[PDB]
Amino acid sequence: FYVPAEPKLAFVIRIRGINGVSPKVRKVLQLLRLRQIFNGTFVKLNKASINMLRIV
Amino acid sequence: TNTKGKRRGTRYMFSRPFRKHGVVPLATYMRIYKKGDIVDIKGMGTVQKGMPHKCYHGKTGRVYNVTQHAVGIVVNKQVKGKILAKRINVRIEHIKHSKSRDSFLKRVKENDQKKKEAKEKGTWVQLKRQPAPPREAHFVRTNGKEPELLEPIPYEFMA
Amino acid sequence: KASGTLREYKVVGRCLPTPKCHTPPLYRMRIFAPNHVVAKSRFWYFVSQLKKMKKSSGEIVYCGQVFEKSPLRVKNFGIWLRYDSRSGTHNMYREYRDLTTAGAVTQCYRDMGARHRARAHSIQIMKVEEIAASKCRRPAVKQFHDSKIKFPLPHRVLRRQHKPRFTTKRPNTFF
RNA sequence: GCUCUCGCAGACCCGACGCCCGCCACGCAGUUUUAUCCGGUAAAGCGAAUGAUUAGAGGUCUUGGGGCCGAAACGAUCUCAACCUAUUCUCAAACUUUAAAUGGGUAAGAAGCCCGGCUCGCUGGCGUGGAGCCGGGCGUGGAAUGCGAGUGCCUAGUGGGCCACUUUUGGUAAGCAGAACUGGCGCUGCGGGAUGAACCGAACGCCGGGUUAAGGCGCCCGAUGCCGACGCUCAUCAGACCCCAGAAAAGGUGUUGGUUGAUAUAGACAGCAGGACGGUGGCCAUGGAAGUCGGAAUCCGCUAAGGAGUGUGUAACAACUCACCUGCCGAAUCAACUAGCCCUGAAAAUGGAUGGCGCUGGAGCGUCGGGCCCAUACCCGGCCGUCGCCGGCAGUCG
RNA sequence: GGAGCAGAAGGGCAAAAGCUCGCUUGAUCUUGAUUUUCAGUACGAAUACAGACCGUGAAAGCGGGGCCUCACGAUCCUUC
RNA sequence: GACGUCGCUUUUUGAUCCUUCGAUGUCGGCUCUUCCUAUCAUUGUGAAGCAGAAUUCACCAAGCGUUGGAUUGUUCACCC
RNA sequence: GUCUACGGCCAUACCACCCUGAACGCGCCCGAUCUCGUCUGAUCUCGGAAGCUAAGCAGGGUCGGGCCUGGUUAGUACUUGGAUGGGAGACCGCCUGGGAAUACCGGGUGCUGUAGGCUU
Ligand SMILES: [Mg+2]
Ligand SMILES: [Mg+2]
Ligand SMILES: [Mg+2]
Ligand SMILES: [Mg+2]
Ligand SMILES: [Mg+2]
Ligand SMILES: [Mg+2]
Ligand SMILES: [Mg+2]
Ligand SMILES: [Mg+2]
Ligand SMILES: [Mg+2]
Ligand SMILES: [Mg+2]
Ligand SMILES: [Mg+2]
Ligand SMILES: [Mg+2]
Ligand SMILES: [Mg+2]
Ligand SMILES: [Mg+2]
Ligand SMILES: [Mg+2]
Ligand SMILES: [Mg+2]
Ligand SMILES: [Mg+2]
Ligand SMILES: [Mg+2]
Ligand SMILES: [Mg+2]
Ligand SMILES: [Mg+2]
Ligand SMILES: [Mg+2]
Ligand SMILES: [Mg+2]
Ligand SMILES: [Mg+2]
Ligand SMILES: [Mg+2]
Ligand SMILES: [Mg+2]
Ligand SMILES: [Mg+2]
Ligand SMILES: [Mg+2]
Ligand SMILES: [Mg+2]
Ligand SMILES: [Mg+2]
Ligand SMILES: [Mg+2]
Repeated sequence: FYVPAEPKLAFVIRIRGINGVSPKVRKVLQLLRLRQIFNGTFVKLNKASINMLRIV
Repeated sequence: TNTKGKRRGTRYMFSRPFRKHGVVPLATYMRIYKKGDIVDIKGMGTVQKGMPHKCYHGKTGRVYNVTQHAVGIVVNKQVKGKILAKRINVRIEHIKHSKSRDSFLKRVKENDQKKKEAKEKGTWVQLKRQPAPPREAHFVRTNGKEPELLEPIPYEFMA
Repeated sequence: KASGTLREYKVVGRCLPTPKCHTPPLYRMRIFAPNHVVAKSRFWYFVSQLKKMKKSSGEIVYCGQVFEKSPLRVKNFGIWLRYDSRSGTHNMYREYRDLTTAGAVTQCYRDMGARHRARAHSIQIMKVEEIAASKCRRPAVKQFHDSKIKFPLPHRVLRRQHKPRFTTKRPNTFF
């Protein structure tokens, strides 16, 4: 079996609005620069980034 | 409701561990503390003199003052909406050092020796640390044998 | 887990190679899922219930769709499943007639939702295999086990009830 | 307001023009990562301490009762005890060996590193130790991601709150009372929930186009007027969508699926039927058996198979004749569970409410597909203002 | 340690912090710092020091009240 | 229908304090209408430890009726 | 290979019972003149050296008890975050992550610092 490399690039899209958001989720989303709905960006995948995606 | 006594709620934290009572071991007394280093605050309950408050139990500060039996520590405490640096006199049975700062200092010295060897030998080497990269494509040998077929079990009621 | 029409995947995975066992064993499941992302999720679910293994300390070494081997021959399928009602959980054995294994499993999902109000997150498919005609138990399949089978289509309900919407002649149901 | 930071780019020009390679600001953060401590809740435990608590078993001592023939060394050893030992059932907000998840703190460098020298009245076997000071050299700026920060004065209003997920105290409970955490409402319109401070979606300058969320798409009412898919369900109170606006224990040979067991060509099941019974009713009991009776009982029948009957309402010889098969009938049947929908359980006061009309090859329930509908949300465009760039123009220099 | 440590409870404690003797008055005189409640105000309580004068012990040391968590009180006036 | 256990109702009394204190006339009777059904009678039935008569338990059922007095302000009550 | 003296971590070191101990040592042991303490030279203090490993102590043993460390229990119990999930509720399933503790079954049973001895 050939296990390929798990990817280093992700595209993230904020898909929920800004009403009634937890503060930790709020801080992680604005560290991801997702301040609006449908507001995607590129992230580089490692442990720290994957855990804050798991948060939001 | 409740009292504002100085040891309210400290039934378990100021107690001793199980089968750990009695005489305090003497290495805790013969540690040394220079002013500037990072110490953990725990606060055992065999010694009642100089013991820290329950808000400072389980905290971490730096030493600013050394006396005969105690140490002045600068600790961050969070009052309602601000963090402020309190100065507490705590005894050496209640404190111990910080391996986090110890680990940082030994990787500082490792960085310095590594930069010296790189400069003398004429290379460029990595000094920072990077957060756990992805997982570097690879082959998985089956060693000829077929992978075992797993299958969910039926339901039986035991307990 | 929602649905659609299902595909069968084989998902092979293993624990991560620690420097204690440099070659951990591989495990393989057949998993009926809408797509391969759901397939990998259901793999980690099932293998975490069976073995002490989680998605963090493990990897998928293969996840690939099993195509139907003979998608032009009508087969009988026996499904061994477990599910849970509003009360406790039950084992169950169903039989279907289909061309594809994933088609019969999809048939089983819609049938369990119809007859027992059971949801797909409640259902766990634990075995699916191809039964011949002489080994079936259910009369709804054994009645189709006949070489000279013959029946009409008795009461043909009109379907284009809106083309036209207003006609002058009443429809006919005998054909 | 102030103190700083990034820097403005070289008329139109055009990333750059210094010293093999290399470097691209600082600090900060309702965030992660890497290290490193902290904790006693959830769970668990009681053949671990403290308390609580169920049941047997085994042993030999004793202010155990006592134990029948032992006063006589209870000649004795037994019945019971206590007690001990090994087990066993079940618990703890104010118990606990163990012990999470989520969490709290600290660290992740130039205020750092490493060389010399000097001062000390502190410390001292010592040139000590510790602290301070003066010089010098080291930049790969020593995890990720994001971001301009610091700092002072003056200051209004408020100090009745309320609701929701989860946790949680009192209370039978409450649209009750009281806490924790986050979000909301208050202070907030808009799409959906028929209707509604708080639910679900989404937060709003004035407009055009496009597309969506939550929610829908028989008609009211925009959208399924799809030749939509597979089933389930008939209700003489059907059912019909977060909060939410109404039901349980218990049942059903209503129908649908399933689990487990059993019987059957040495012929099932149901019906057409023959011997289908006997001393011994031995025993039991004559207030009851030479069949069928509250009690303990229970055999052999001289039998193709027959009781101490479940058959014939009995003290009765009543006595018809079922149980057991062989001849027809010739292939599947029976039982106990289980859970879907429906039904029973199911009674209130003006006439009434899946929102209404109605709907039953669904306009119901479950699992799904393709379309489609539209919010003040998102995209593109226009216009208005605010903020920022401390942006550009004094070169009107044909 | 299932005892005791003045008392409520919790923690702590064994050649102890318990019990018994011996000697004493660190329960004294002073300035500041800190913690606790906290507005980072005060009181109360407490913790590290520093400067005297002492106690005890062979000594290192320990001691400015009670093993720790409670046991207490501004201005004005009076009194020493 | 004991030991248990599941409900309904708002004709009891509590619990609560949401509305009303710049005012919703506060007990009972009299009068008069309408509704409910958890049916006392009457219509049609089923059951009985229903022979008849009387009665009891259920079902469809609220169409129709459910009185005159003594005492008490009484609602309730008790008697003729 | 060990031991004394002082220790550090403080049971893998404890507890119960059994076996072995060369040489130095550590003890047991002999005594009360002095020092010093007792009701008692038993303890404490002092002065010794005839005998001894009996005991302490050390090492080893025990299908040992405890303790330590793994496995199992178990991806179970519990839990972060999510849903216009289910169910009349009580509660339960799923998605995303984390993840225990008995019973039961293994293995182990003191390491080590400074100074000074003995062991041909
Ligand atoms: Mg919302
Ligand atoms: Mg309280
Ligand atoms: Mg209290
Ligand atoms: Mg004190
Ligand atoms: Mg607690
Ligand atoms: Mg618990
Ligand atoms: Mg116990
Ligand atoms: Mg007010
Ligand atoms: Mg409340
Ligand atoms: Mg207001
Ligand atoms: Mg606001
Ligand atoms: Mg709003
Ligand atoms: Mg609306
Ligand atoms: Mg509604
Ligand atoms: Mg528009
Ligand atoms: Mg509508
Ligand atoms: Mg329309
Ligand atoms: Mg009903
Ligand atoms: Mg002294
Ligand atoms: Mg002093
Ligand atoms: Mg009121
Ligand atoms: Mg209130
Ligand atoms: Mg009023
Ligand atoms: Mg009014
Ligand atoms: Mg009026
Ligand atoms: Mg009025
Ligand atoms: Mg009725
Ligand atoms: Mg009339
Ligand atoms: Mg053992
Ligand atoms: Mg999980």
